[PDB]
Amino acid sequence: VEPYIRLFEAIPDAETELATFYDADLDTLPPRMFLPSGDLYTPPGPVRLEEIKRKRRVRLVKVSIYRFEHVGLGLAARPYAYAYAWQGDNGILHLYHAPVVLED
Amino acid sequence: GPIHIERYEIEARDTKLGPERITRDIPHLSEAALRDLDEEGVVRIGAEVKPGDILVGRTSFKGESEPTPEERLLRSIFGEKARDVKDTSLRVPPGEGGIVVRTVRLRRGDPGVELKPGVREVVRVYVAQK
Repeated sequence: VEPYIRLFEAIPDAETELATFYDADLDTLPPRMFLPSGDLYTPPGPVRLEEIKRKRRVRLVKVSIYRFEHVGLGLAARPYAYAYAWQGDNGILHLYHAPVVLED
Repeated sequence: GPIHIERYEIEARDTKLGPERITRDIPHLSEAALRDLDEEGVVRIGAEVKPGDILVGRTSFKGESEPTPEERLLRSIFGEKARDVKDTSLRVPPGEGGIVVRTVRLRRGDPGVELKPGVREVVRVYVAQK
């Protein structure tokens, strides 16, 4: 986490209005996500975001990546991966690294 | 030896497809490509820019026949927020470049500001050429 706070806070600041960010959820379509190379990352399900820091027009988030499964208890959204990212005012997620896939 | 200072300019305007916007939040760009941009998407003073590098980030909505069929369905189903913007940024032209020495940004509706009809905002970047 800390090196990602470092990268994020190094974004140069500017006097502007605060943006309202897109709080994506299990209920909503995940926004487009991109790896640090610029490649599109396609999640296997929806995401949830946890804000860590914010500036005016960008924020730092922890992105939790879910997948749906039909286990014993019926349909479940279950954690699949995570990545730190910055999000901008179009709601787009810019990943700092390829998502870490969570072991069962 | 006189120093050569170029004036680069980009406007974000209202459009039938929806507003263009100056921003850092641009799809399909690597971290490196976004490295020298402030949080508004405007390149930072003191930066070295080379041909193809971004001076001012901009996104626009896509034309009608651009999205895939599945992407047309998603819009109809989930609403107008389910639309993909595209990268329409101001880039350094071939054969040019240097050091950013000044930026200017103006917004429609600010006190004293008068922009062309349709223009929501305008940004200028000054680069001392090398």
